Amino acid sequence: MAESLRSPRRSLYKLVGSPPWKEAFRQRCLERMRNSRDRLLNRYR
Amino acid sequence: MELITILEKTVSPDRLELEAAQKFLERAAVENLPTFLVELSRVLANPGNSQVARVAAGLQIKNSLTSKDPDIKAQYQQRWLAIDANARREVKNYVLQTLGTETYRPSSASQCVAGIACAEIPVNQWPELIPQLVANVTNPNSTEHMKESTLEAIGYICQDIDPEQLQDKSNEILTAIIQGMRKEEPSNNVKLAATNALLNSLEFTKANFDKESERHFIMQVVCEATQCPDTRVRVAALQNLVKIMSLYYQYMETYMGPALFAITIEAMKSDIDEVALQGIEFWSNVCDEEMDLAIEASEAAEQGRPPEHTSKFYAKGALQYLVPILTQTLTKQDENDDDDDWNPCKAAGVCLMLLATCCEDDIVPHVLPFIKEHIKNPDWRYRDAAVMAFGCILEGPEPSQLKPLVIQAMPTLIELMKDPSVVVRDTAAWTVGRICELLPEAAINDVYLAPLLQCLIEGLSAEPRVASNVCWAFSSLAEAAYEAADVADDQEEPATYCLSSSFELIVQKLLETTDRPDGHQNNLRSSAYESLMEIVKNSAKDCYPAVQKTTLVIMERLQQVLQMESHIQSTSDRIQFNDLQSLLCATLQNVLRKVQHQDALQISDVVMASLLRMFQSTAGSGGVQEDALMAVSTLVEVLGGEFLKYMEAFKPFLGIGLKNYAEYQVCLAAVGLVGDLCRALQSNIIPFCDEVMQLLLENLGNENVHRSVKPQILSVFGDIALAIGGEFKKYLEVVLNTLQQASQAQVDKSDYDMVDYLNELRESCLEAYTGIVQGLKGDQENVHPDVMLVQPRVEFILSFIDHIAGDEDHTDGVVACAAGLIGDLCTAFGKDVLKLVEARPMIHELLTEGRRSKTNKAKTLATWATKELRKLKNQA
Repeated sequence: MAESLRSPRRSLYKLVGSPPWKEAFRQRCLERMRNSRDRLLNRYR
Repeated sequence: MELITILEKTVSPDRLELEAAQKFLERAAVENLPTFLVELSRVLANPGNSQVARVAAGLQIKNSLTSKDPDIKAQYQQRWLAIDANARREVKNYVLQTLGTETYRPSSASQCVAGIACAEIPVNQWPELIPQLVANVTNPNSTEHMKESTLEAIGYICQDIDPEQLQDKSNEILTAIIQGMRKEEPSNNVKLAATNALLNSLEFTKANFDKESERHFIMQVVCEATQCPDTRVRVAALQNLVKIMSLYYQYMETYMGPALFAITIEAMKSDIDEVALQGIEFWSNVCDEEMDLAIEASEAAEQGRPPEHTSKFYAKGALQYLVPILTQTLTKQDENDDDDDWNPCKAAGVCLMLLATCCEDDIVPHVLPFIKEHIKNPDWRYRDAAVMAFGCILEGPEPSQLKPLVIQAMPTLIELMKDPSVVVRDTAAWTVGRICELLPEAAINDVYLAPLLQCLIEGLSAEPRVASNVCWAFSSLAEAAYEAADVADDQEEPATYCLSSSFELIVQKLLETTDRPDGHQNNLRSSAYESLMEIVKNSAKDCYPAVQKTTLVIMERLQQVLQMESHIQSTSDRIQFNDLQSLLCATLQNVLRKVQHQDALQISDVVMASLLRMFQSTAGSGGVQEDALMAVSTLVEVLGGEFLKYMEAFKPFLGIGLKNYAEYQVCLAAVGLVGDLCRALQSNIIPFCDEVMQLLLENLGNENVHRSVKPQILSVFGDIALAIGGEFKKYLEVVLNTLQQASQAQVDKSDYDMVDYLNELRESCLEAYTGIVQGLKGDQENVHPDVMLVQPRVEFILSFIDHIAGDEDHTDGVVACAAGLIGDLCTAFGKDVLKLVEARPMIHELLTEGRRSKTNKAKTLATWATKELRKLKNQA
């Protein structure tokens, strides 16, 4: 379904195709924080 | 340099003498720009000026008015402009014969004249350069030196200045340049120069292409320029057919078929590398454009409006001519190569990969027989071609059709991974990695999973070229096995795991491969550590003792780095040890989050000690503190209320982190730690919260932080209000006014990035208010009397949410947060909010549409809000 990115032809060859892990950690921590906040908010119902 | 000096260069050229004479240049001549062009403008017109001296003059002239940074020489342009009472008008008399003189190269004099002319054109007070150049394109003598130097100067001018400037005489320049584009000139180099100049003039010629009268002749001339004997004008002509394609796709239907089709196919069929490479580039660009057009058409269909750019499907129209010649190109693999030069076969591979995505499922019939037949050829060239091509077509067609091929080709690939050649094994590893990464259902079958795992673990000890793929082949496979768990009834964890029996051996082999003496090749060590993190992340309920052993080993490795962290000799030491420490901290976090609650107690002390000792680092640097802050942000959550003992020593380092606004990366991590993560201390942070609130207010005052810090601060305010609950007095008046003032900020619709940024600010303030109200009310059934201090503010909150509801560029989440903020006001008071709401029914739109929202959070919050409201209005 398309997706990905149109990288220049130089780096498009034999690529690993993995996003940097450091930026993924921040998004994961944000999702964890949101889930924990929702789970704590559920305690009043 | 000077007229006196340049004649000395003609007699005795040198290297040190020229540098010695150049010392006075920047002292006097650069400052004394007036009456300095005059001496340089009386030498290189003379045929007696030798090449070696004229080049040594042109180089220094070009250095004087060209630079890597434009503005520092735009100052020189301004200084030159004030002298135009003589400037450029005296050198008019010089350039007319400086061209095309002495040795048969432009001698960089044309590059100097390009400086003057690109300096003039921003002011456009002296257009007379245009006739000065175009006069000698149709001149009776037309000596090749003059014509070629003139067209080279025209190219320089077209490629140097901002494209918008040259539109004043575009039509004349276009009419002139095509005159030199004809083969009728006996000189070959003039054709080269004319073709080069046209390439750079395409930037601003838009007004000419947009009407057919000239464009038909232009396309005829350009296409006929491809049927030429010289290699340089062939490659340049094809290089001008490309980047014409990308710029003017819309008009191509009259030219592509009759003219471009045959020449581009013959180009791809060319034996010499250059022409085939240019043809590959052309047909890659056309399918890139068709992919973008398909994306736009899909967007238009989603919106329901007809597309504004109908596609012609050039790439999809012709496949039977493309695939066979493409595959045959892969057979011409260089036996020995550095794997860095852009060989034609690599371009063919990437072109076929793009073709797979653009053509989708129609590529399979044309490429399948080659893959099936040449896979077992005794010639290693054809085996490499068959394996390399098969891995390129994985994207595109749906997995349903591609499944049987993978199923019946898997046995071949495993035995293909061992081969006397090396490139065959490399491409087999690449193919199997992409197969397991893109088609999990094909690699999850147990018919060959055990041989596959055995071959992978045996190959993990091979060269880095294949090891770097075996890592990231283990990943996206462990995750698929975790997702495909045989039973996942409870949300906690899968009870069993397809890799369970081999899991401990996999972990041991990964640990052994991590510390290989060749881990830096192809970033093998980082890939291995990432694969290990993904392995630990998706661990089963079973195999926990393997995680325990991994914890012990990784803790041994974590403290081991602390010695070389000090024993630094070079910047590369810092680079490597920073990367190693970051990976170690990430793996320690990921492995701590998995172990049992009881097991973390015996390790928490050493973990915290090592973390605090590492936190000193370089006395402060964004590359180190972030990892420690994330690690603590995980330890405090996993450990729970026992963190009280460690807090006393840690809090001054947290007070260092909070004030690090010069590096926003540390700031957001520290704020997140201060938030719900440190909130686990419950009603014990009260002694510590005062300086925390002070520092947060200071971070709210200083307007130097990144734009994303503010929502986190508001969320921390809300979490603190929830945590403390009944002792926010003497603090609420300090933050309520700040958030009130902040919330009224506005930004227009010129960029949707600002739209969703404002949306985040809105929701962060909304949830801060929800947290404040919940904390003030408390968990008691009765309402605490201290909540009366927020009563006079409620109508502003309702007006704020109504102002949110006035705009319609919503997204998910804000509606749920609004429902949450409205669903507790009724519980707080229950007698007045029932008559503030009904005066402005706009929130009923949010409530009623929330019942049908596309996310669970919004649906649940809107249902709860509607039930809360309806059960209070009935009492009337």
